[PDB]
This record gives sequence, structure tokens and C-alpha cells, in this order.
Amino acid sequence: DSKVSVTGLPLNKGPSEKIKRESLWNDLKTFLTENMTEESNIRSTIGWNGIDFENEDFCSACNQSGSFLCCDTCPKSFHFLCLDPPIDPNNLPKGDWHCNECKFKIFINNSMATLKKIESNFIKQNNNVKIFAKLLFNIDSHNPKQFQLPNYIKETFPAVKTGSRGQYSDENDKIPLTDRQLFNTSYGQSITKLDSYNPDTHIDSNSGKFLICYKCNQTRLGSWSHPENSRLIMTCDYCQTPWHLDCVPRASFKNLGSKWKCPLHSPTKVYKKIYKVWKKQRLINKKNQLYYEPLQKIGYQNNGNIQIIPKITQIDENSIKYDFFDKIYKSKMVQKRKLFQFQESLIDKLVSN
Amino acid sequence: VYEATPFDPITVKPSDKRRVAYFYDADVGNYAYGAGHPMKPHRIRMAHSLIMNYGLYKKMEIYRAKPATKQEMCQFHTDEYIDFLSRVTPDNLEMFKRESVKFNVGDDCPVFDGLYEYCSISGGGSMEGAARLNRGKCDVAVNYAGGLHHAKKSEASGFCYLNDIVLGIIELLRYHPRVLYIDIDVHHGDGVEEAFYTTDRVMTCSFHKYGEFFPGTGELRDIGVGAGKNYAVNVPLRDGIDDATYRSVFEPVIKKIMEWYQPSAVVLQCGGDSLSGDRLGCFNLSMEGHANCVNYVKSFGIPMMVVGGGGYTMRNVARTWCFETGLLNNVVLDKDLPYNEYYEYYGPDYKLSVRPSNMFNVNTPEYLDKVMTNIFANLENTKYA
Amino acid sequence: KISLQIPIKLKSVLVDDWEYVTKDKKICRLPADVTVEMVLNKYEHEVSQELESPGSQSQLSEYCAGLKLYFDKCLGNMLLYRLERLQYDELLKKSSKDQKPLVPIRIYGAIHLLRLISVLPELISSTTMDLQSCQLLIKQTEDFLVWLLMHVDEYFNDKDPNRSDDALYVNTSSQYEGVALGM
Amino acid sequence: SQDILDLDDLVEKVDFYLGSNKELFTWFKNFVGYEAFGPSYKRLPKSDTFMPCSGRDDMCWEVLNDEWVGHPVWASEDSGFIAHRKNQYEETLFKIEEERHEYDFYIESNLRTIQCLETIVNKIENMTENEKANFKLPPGLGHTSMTIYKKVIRKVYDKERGFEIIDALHEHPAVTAPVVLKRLKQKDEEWRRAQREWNKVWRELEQKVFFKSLDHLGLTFKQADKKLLTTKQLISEISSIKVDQTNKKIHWLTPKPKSQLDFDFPDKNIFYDILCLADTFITHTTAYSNPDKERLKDLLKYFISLFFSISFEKIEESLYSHKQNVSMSLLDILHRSRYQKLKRSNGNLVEEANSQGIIQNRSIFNLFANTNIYIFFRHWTTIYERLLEIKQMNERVTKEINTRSTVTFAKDLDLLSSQLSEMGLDFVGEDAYKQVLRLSRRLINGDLEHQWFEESLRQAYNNKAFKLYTIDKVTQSLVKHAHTLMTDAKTAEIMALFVKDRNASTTSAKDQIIYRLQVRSHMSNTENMFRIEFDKRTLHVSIQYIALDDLTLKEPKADEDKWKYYVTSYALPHPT
Ligand SMILES: [Zn+2]
Ligand SMILES: [Zn+2]
Ligand SMILES: [Zn+2]
Ligand SMILES: [Zn+2]
Ligand SMILES: [Zn+2]
Repeated sequence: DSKVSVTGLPLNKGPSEKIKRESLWNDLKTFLTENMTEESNIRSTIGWNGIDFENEDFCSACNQSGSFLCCDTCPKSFHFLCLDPPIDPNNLPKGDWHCNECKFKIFINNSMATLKKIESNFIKQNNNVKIFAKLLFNIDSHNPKQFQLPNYIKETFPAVKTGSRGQYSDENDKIPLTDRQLFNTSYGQSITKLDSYNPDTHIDSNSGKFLICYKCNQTRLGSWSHPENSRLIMTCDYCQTPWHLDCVPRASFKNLGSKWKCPLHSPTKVYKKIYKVWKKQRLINKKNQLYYEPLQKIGYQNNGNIQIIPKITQIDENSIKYDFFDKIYKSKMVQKRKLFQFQESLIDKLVSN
Repeated sequence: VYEATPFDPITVKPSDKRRVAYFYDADVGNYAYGAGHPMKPHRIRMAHSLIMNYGLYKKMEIYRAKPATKQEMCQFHTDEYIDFLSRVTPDNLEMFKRESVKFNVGDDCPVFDGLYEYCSISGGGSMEGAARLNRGKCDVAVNYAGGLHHAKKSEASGFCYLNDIVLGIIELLRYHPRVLYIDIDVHHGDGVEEAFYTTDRVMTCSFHKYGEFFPGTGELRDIGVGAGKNYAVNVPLRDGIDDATYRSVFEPVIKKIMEWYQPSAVVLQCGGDSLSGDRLGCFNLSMEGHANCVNYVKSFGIPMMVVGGGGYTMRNVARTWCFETGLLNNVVLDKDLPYNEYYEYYGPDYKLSVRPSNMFNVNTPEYLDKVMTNIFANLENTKYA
Repeated sequence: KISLQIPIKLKSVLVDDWEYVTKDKKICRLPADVTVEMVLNKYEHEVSQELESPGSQSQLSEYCAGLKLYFDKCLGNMLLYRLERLQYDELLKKSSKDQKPLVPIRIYGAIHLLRLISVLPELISSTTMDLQSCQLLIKQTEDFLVWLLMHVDEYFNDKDPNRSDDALYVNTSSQYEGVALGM
Repeated sequence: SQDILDLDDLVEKVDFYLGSNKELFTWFKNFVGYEAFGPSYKRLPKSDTFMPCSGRDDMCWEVLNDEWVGHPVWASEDSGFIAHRKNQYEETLFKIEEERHEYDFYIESNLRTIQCLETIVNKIENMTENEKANFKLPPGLGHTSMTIYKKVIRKVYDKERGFEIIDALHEHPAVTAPVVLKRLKQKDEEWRRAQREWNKVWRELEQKVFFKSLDHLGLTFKQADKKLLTTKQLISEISSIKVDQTNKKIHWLTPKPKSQLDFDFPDKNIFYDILCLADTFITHTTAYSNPDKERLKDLLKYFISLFFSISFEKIEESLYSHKQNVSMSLLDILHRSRYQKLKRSNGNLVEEANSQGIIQNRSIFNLFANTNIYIFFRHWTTIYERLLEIKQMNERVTKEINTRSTVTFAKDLDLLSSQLSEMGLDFVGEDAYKQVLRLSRRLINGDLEHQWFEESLRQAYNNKAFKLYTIDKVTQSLVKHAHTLMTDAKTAEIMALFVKDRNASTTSAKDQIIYRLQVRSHMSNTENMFRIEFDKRTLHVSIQYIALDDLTLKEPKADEDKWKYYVTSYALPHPT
């Protein structure tokens, strides 16, 4: 039928001489079946019947790509949920559709006199809300858009940055793998997941010493004439204390989504389960944070927002020592008194018999 | 609790006898996927030929299950999803530009045509297999066409458009109290697990590779919520696992499950991407290392079904399923392949053997010891059924 | 350039909303328990109980009516993230089903009104309003923000909707992301 | 302590700090008196768990699960799903099976529609002309599959014209069925001929790439023996075991860690085979001169005989028998002048500390070595271990090669690879290990290319014997380091002292101390020291890293031996 397929030529054609040159050196029993299969309809449910201006390729309301309805007088394009009202793509507006901007402009006929007249009339009508008259008029004058927080709220917190599409990126996002575009090219097969390689993985790079595991205290390197005695050291992203994938029971190299956090970070959320919520606030930098070293250190409560020194409230080791031992001894006395109330009620009910 | 032990060759149990049933629809293979993407029903024709040429058809009954209707499909899915599937086709895709996004049926896993037909064939196969298992007609049902665990309730991900595993499991659960699903596919069958997360009549056990790997789900802590706590058993492994390692992990976990949970019906998913050399799967199992799992499950002697699954290299999966159907008939097949229409697929040795690679087994005994200890601690709570 | 001084805790609330309605893929459960009608009414009532001068109470009720009308005229146009619009649209459709028009003041919670306030500096910067009126409105909204900072433990508590119920937020399904986010 | 963190949660969070210390943490346990748990599933509000779901009965609400959702975009953190590598040869082996799938698809589909058209024509033929006039075919043509025939027709009939012929056949079968059947038959025959004439090449290109794509650790072994065999990594492994031993010694409950490296040598003949390999290499090698060549051979033979307690006459007779079936003291060797001349010629406490401990009938020997002797012994152990692996697999490999029932039906159609049987590299049913040795020798001398040797070892040893791919480069290395013991004067004198100690059958502790001190006098303080402790009864070798202030011999078990060691090391003017 003459149309080329994956093989390079028509399907009803043998190999060319170039391929066979550069690729060379120089009764059955399933005839049956229509005789043995007999249908099964033993199932329980067998009762069931059964000017030429080019439009923009970004949605001007959220700056993303997709399928968008355009205006006939302005090159702005809008997704079908980013309209007022959001126009259902099943029922498109018959005729030329215009955006809110162009609709306003054509209704005013581009004459500023009619604009000021209608504005004056509108502000006259709703006298009860005279503070908002100007903006209550101006709401119907511009195209819709999605809600992006103003910069003066994203710039109050430094550990909070807007992603590539306007997404929360709270510094716990790992990194894009830039030379993992270089990874699709790669070297050969010593790939990301680090199979069969710990010369420069069980070894601290800048120092030159050994990346020990906090739980076994030995970098198990084995030998590379006996490579079944390695243990896959990975270094955390916050503390940098390296663990074996057998001490932190995880079996993977976290490489794509988040930053790995050792079991040596306290919480960052609790769920006390009796289910009360966080005790660790945000990091309010721009140098507007209140550090307050208290004048009472042994019975403070103050937050779970501690900072340790030799409103975030500073504290010292001995204060925490004393608070912890206070908790322990108060709790011990509480348990003792509970057992004592139990025993006195018991002996009273016993002599009652 | 892990203990490395050598691999004894597979042997047929003398007393364990059973009649099986092999469901095959002569059209399953006719529908190609769009352009050389990993799945193709074609690997169900090839396998069949071997099962015919080995003279195995005299050891069992070969049936043809009549296709599932929308009424039986909807026992898991939602109507809008089924209606969309019923009417879509490469010609009328642009008409459903919203639906294809809501249901994810026109994306990376696109619709060839016969889509509804092939899905109905697989569903009917699985359901009639479960029904014949229920009616006491046989003890094993073999359907290499089903096994689509990846499909969600109102969307298809990873090619499993219709989740016929769940339809068949419900058909089984119309009689049987407890059903045990054993997934030995390299991937995680998130469809089935999600579809039975909060129940105690269905216990899933998925031996899957974990890591930054599809579907990205199936940690060791995914143990089911609500009434289904301690009734989902995930075994996350790493690359290169081999015959002796996989055997020493599978045998004790499965023996404990069958000792405490004590299922009355088993559904074994014998997907072929967990083999060495497969297009996607990153394990290094051998053909006998795979069939050992089926032999061990069969050793228990309870009602059992064998379903297909993945498998993106047709030759290894065909030979594997042939050896599996052979072992299920209590016959260790000769490793020399008889003549079949697809002889020239299995070069250059033209033998039944699949050969593992020297891939480095990365599952250290300490990791598997900790994993199996966690899993036994979890299973301590399923003693009372 | 007109400037507004939001309390820091309300800035933290707005940033946590930015978190939830973005890549945690949450939306606000609607119709929220405490809407903008009820919030602005209670604020106007409590502050009028303190206001002695008649002109002060008149300005209070005037600003409150104006803010309710800006909610009605702004929630749809500029106060919804891209992820949420479908929800709003769905409700809009349901309105056309029951022939009861949609006015957001009675449905949407305080967080979208706080978003409106957050944008209000730029809105007033797009005006031709006189300086004293702009400053009066700014002072009124700042008194409101101080009231809100006192009541931010009755209004803006978090509940982790994955485990109990009825939180200030709820999760979306895969179809919701498919249609709303990536149409 | 501010009642924000539960108690059991505190114990758990502290275990990751003090669980490494059982005493601290058990005292902590005694002193303190001590939903989504799966991180992938969400919960949806119970107002979207209400969907039509046409035919769900009461059971599939009681058993199934609609609340909790999971998706591979939430558990992937919106960006992820890394994949395996799948080297290029496997991609070239996948393209072929995809081609086969395509051709088989079209062949079987054309056949399945041809049979339908054939039965339709057969049924329409025997009817009367009047019945043929109004005979119509319903959608599906009486078949259970509605789409396959439409697909094949639209493939062969120009999809627009495909639809034309489809409706023309539905409305007018008696006139359209025969011509379309003939067209499909012609196309099918052409496709089958093309299929076989292409199917030759599929097998041709599968053979040469099949084994080369089931073992590609054997390309992470031409760079993992040229990068991980350097001296840096060689000392880094042993220093790593040293660091582990030190930082675990801090844990007193950890027993005294053993020696750094342990090697065992049960089979001695492999030494003869390694000596044969070295002989052939230096004979072929043009980098060293003939007198230096003989010096190298003699040093290797004599060092092996002396260290491993093998009689020199036995090694000579073994090398002689090896040379058949293929068709002077060490001090004189270390001294170049002697070699050339001979080759042209043809208190009371200290008294008790020194009297107790003199080992009679010396069975355990020691050697103190700088970097060079250690690297040489490492090369030797690496080669011996690889050859021992092969010689332990030899029996099973021979038995397996003896059962290769070659399909002659494929051999006559030249379907099986005779190329490795053409060059004689095929493993005949004889002994395998000797064939490995012969092939390695042939490669060393230049008789056989590297790739053919590699593929021979790959087809005979399917995936287990890739290690020997560098059996040339390692040998060249070992011999080269032997050349160090002939030119490095300090290492030559260290070897001389080793021979002096080894020929002695009796020694005391002070003898070992003066030995270590005379050896350390030869090296600076910047160089390291390794002690090779050989046990003649078990043929074991224990290599120990030497801390510059550590002891010469292993730490004694008895405090009396400890005091004797202290006093005898104190009696010498050297710092203890
Ligand atoms: Zn948009
Ligand atoms: Zn416009
Ligand atoms: Zn460890
Ligand atoms: Zn860490
Ligand atoms: Zn899979």
C-alpha cells in the first residue's frame, strides 16, 4: 500500500541492501480452540442487562497555558474558568465575544465625556456607600484576574518564596536538577540512585575524612573486590549528619521532591492527640523579630518557639534542665498521689465489707 | 527476621491435585496499543500458543468468558466514567476535551479504539473466573488478560483502564468471607489497595519496589485506616533483588499471613515486569524465582485465582506464564520449547529458561530484617479474624 | 502610594492560606460557617456599642455597607485563586438551577474578605479619590484589622482536615485538579 | 516540658539520640517512668463520595472504600518518578520486539478479518440471485468483534475510502465482499512474505546484542578495576576499617575488633597458575629487558615459595608440566650485583621477659611492609580470589556445558551463532577452568581480541564470570609492582630483613621488636606501615594497619604477657 512504517519502508517489502549489509556478517496444535472453548455465563449478575492582531498564548487571568477563548478586538485570551461569569465550553457565546475591557470601551464609545457622566450618575445613586462609589464603579471596568498576594506580604517572611507559577515554596523544596538535564545525558550508568558506588559517598568531600552514621558509628566501606559490604551513606539536608539507609529504615535516595530531615529534628508540628496543633511559629525576618530574654527562667512557659543561648524568647541550658526535672518530679508526685487515692478508696471499701 | 538461604529447585507437590480453568478470548490480542508503548494484549496470544503446543490443554478446561456489561463494570466505577469510556475513540477525542482531562483517558495512556471491547473482555474473563471458583467448578482460574490494578474509581492511570481485579474480587466476596490479594508485580497496585483500604474482608500484600518510582505510593507505613488497620501489607524493596532473597522474604511473610489471617480465597497477581530484562521493572528475578511464589501459594491448597498484570517484554512474560500454567497443572515442563507460530520470538537459545543478569542485589540483610520485623509486628494484630 | 499595616499574625494567616490553596491543593469548605455578612455585622454592632458620636456611627455603618457591596462585587472578579474558581463556578451554576442569584457575602468566609483588604491598597491607589477620604477608609479598615487580630483565635483556627472533620479547609479530588487547574 | 509533646513521643524522639547507648537509655526509660499514619492518602469530604454508580448493590458499599484518595501526583510531590537506566543494547533489543509485535498484529488482524469475509462469501454464494439481491449484513457481520474489520479495512483502504468500503459492504455485501476479500488476501500474502524476509534480520541483530545486554556490569568492571584498584582506594579501604575499629572501640561493650584484612588460601595450585600467567606476560612484555625479565620471574617464584611455604622444586615441576601440556637465595635476587654475578657464573625481670615467649617451632610468621609490598600483596590476593571463584564454579559450569542440546533445526537454517564456534572459542565439553586459563593466556600474548574473549566468557559463564575481563590489566599491574621490589632500595632492604626473619625458625618478642624498629628505620615518619601475619597451619593471612605508636604484635590476652611486653619494650633504648 506504499506508506512507510517504523521499519523504514512499506510493510510489504523486505530489507534494502544497505540495511542487510550493515546488519549481517556476509502441523501445530493451537488449530483447535474453536472446538474446546465453551462459553461461561455462570456469573451471578447475568440478570443485569447492562488589523490582524495575534492573540496571546497565556491566560491573561492566571498567566498559564491551555485552551482559551480569545476576544475579537484585543489579543487577550482567557481560560473558560477565568471569566465573569466562567463560560462553559459546551455552550460558547454565539457571535463575537468581547472581554470586559473591550465591552466597557465600546459601551462608552471611547468618549471620556460619557464616562464622566455615567460616573457622576453612579456615584449619585449609591449615596449610602459614598466612600466606595469610585471603586464600585471601577469594578466593572477591567478584566478579571486571579488573586496574587501583594509583595509586602511575601517579603515580610524570607523563608517563603513564590514558585514558577505562583506557588508556595517554603525553602523545604529541594532544588530543580539542572545538570539532571545533564542526567538525561548522564555519563554511562552511575545514575542518581547511586548503585554500586561508595568511594566518594562514604567519604567527606571537603575535609577528606569519613561520613560516619550516627546510629552505628562506623562507615561500612567493605572492599571493591568484595562489594557486598557497603551500606549506602546519605547526608541529611539540615543537620548534615549522615545515616545509613538501614539505620533510618527508609530505602531510597530522596532526590526529587523535598529535603530529607533526619530523625534528629524535634517536631515542626505535634498533634498532641488530646488533637491540639503546632508549636513552632514562622520565621518573621526583615529584622522585625522580638528576642526577649526573660527575667524568670525556671517557671516560664512562653512558647514552643525557644532559642538557646549559652516574640521568640531566649533561654539557657540550665533553665531547660530545671523545667524538665520539675516536670518529671511533679508528674512522679501526681502518679504517687493517684495510686494513694486508689489505695485509700480501696481500703475504705474493703473495711466496708 | 530475614534469613538468607539457598534456592532449592521447584518441585511438584504429589498430593495437591486440582482442576484448573484457562479463560481465553480468541480476540484479546487483536488490538494493538498506539505506537510501541509498553503494554500490548499480544503477549496473551503468544503464551497461549505455548500452552497449546505443550499439550497442556489435555490437563485442563479452556473457556471463553462472555464480556462484561456496563451494569457489572459499575460495581466499582462511576457511570460517567463508564459512559465516557464506552463512547470514546481516536476520532471523537477532540469532542471531549474536558472529559479527557477529568478522567485522564487521553493522556500518556491514550485510547487505541477497541478500548471498551478489550476492557470488557478482560472484565468478563476475571468475573467468570471468580464465579466458577465460587460455584465449586474448579480450584484455579487463569486469565492473563486481566490484572489491571492501576485504574482508579473515576480515572485510569498507568494503562489499567478497567480495574477488573476489583470486579472479580467483589464477585468472590459475594460468597467468601476473607480474600487475600498477593501482588508480586514490581509496581504498586494502588488501585486495589485504595479500593479496599478500609475493610477487613480483603487483605492485600504488595511486594513492590519503593523509591522515586511509579506510582510513588506504598511505604511501609501504609497499613490501612479505620477498620482496615493492619490489613494492608506493603513490602518495599530496592533494585536487583534476586531469587534467594525474594524467596527468603516471600516465604515467611506469606506463611505468617496464611497462618493468622487464614484466607479462604486467594487472588495472585503474577505480573511479569518483576523479571530480569523487562522493559521497565527494575528487579532481577528469574523464571523459577517467579514461579516459586505461585508454587508456595498453591502448596496451601485453598481456592485460588491467577491473574495477569504488567510485563513489557513479550518473550519473557510468555515463557513465564507458560511455566506458571504448567506448574499449576502439577507438571514441570521441559525447557525445550515445542514448535509454535511464534517460535522465532525466543531466540537465540530457543529454550524455556529466562536468564537473570548479574545486577547487584542492593537489599542488605539488615534492611530486610527490619522490614520483616515491622511487618510481623503489624501482623500480630490480625490473629483474631 | 497608599499603605496599609496588617498585623503580623494576619500576614501569617494569609501566607498559610497561600500554602493551603496552593501546593497542598486544598480549597475552602463552603458555605463557610462564619460568612462576611455575619462577621461585618458583628463588628459593626460591637463597635457601635462603643461609639458615642452620631457621625462616627454613620461612618461605621457606611463603611460596613460599602465593604459588603465590595465583597459582592469582588469575590468573583479578583479574590479567587485559580484552583478555587471551579467551586465558585459550580455554585454559580447551582444558582442558575434554583433561580436564586449568587451573592458571595452570605456564603464565603472571612479569609476572602481578608484577601480583599490585602489588595485594597492597590485598589485605592487606582482611584481619583481625595486624600482625606482615602485616609478615613484606611483608618476604618485598620480598626477592623485590630478587631480581627483580637478575634483571630475564634475565626482562623487550623484543624488538619485529613483526620477529624469540618476544618476551615477541605481536600480536592483528582478530577478537581484536572478540570480546574489544567484545563 | 511545656506539655506540648507527648511522653511516648518524647521517648521515641530521644531514642534516636541515646538509643545507641543502652545504659543511658535504659536509665532514661526507668527515670521518666515510661488519621494518616500512611503519608500518601488524603481524606475527601463526605460530599464527593456521592456519585451515580449505576449498579452497586449493598455489599459494595459495606466492603469497598470511597473516602480516602490516593494519586501518583500527590505522592510524587508534583515532580518526580525517576526511572531505571536500561543501557543502549537493551533499547536496541526492545526496538526489535516492538517491530515483531507490529508485524504480528497486522498479520493476525488481516487473517481474522479474512476468515470473516471468506465465510460471508461462502454463505452468499449458495443462495439464489433474488436472495443475493436483498441480502444485507448487520453491523458486526455476525461476529463478536465490531472494530477489528473496520480497523484493517481503514488501514488498507485509505481511511476515508475505508469508511466508503465499510458502508458499501454493509449495504451491498454480494458485490463488495469478494473483491475486498481478494484485496485482503493479496495484501496478507505480501505482508507475510515481507514478514519472513525481514524476520531473518531480526534474529541476526538479536544474536549479537543479546548477551551484551544481559551483562553490562561487565562495562562497569573495565572502569571499576581501573579506578577502584588504584593505591589510593587500596589504602582507603583498610584505613576505613581502621577508623571503624577505632570509633567502635569507644563503645566498650563492642568486643576488640579483629585484624583489618583477612585472606584465606585453601587451594595452592592457583599460585602455579598465577605464576604461569606472569611468565607469559613478562615473556610477551617489551617494557622490561631480558635480564630484568628473569629477575622478575625469579623474584616472583622465590617470594611465593618462601611466603606460602611451598617447595621451589614443586613450583618448578608444576610450571614444567604446564609448559608440556600446552605444546640461589632470595638475598642474591634482591642485590642486583649478586644477581648479575651469579647469572654470569653459569635485670632479672628483663631476663625473664626475654626468656619467656621465645616461640619454638615457628608456625606463625610476620612481615612489616611499606606501601609497595602491601600493594603487591593486594594485587596477588585480588587475582587469587578471582581465580578461586572461577575454579569453584568450574565443576557446575562444565556439567552445564555438557548438557547443551543444540537445536539442529535452527542450526541448519543458520539461526544459531556459529561465530564463536568458528574461532574455536566455544567451550567444548572438556574442563572449563583450563579453557579459561588458555583463553586468558591467548589474550595476554595477543592471540585473541578482547571482545571475543569477553563474549566467550559471557556465553559460557552467562553472568557470573565478568570479573576476569581485566585479567590482562591486573596481571600487568602485579608484575609492574614486582618490578618495584627490584628497584626500590628501601623496599629491597625491607624484603631482605623479611627473608632474614623468615629463614629463622625461632624468635623472641625482642626479636620482633628489633625487627619492627629496623624496618621503621628504613622508612620516614610520613609513610605508613602494614603488618602481614601469615599462619602456616590454616594458610591464613591477616593484614593489619599499623598506628605509628601501636604495638608490633597483636595485643596479648593476659596481663602477665602485657607486663612482659611492656618491660621488654622498655628495656630497649627506643621509646616504648
Ligand atoms: Zn486561566
Ligand atoms: Zn476584548
Ligand atoms: Zn548503619
Ligand atoms: Zn538530618
Ligand atoms: Zn506494573
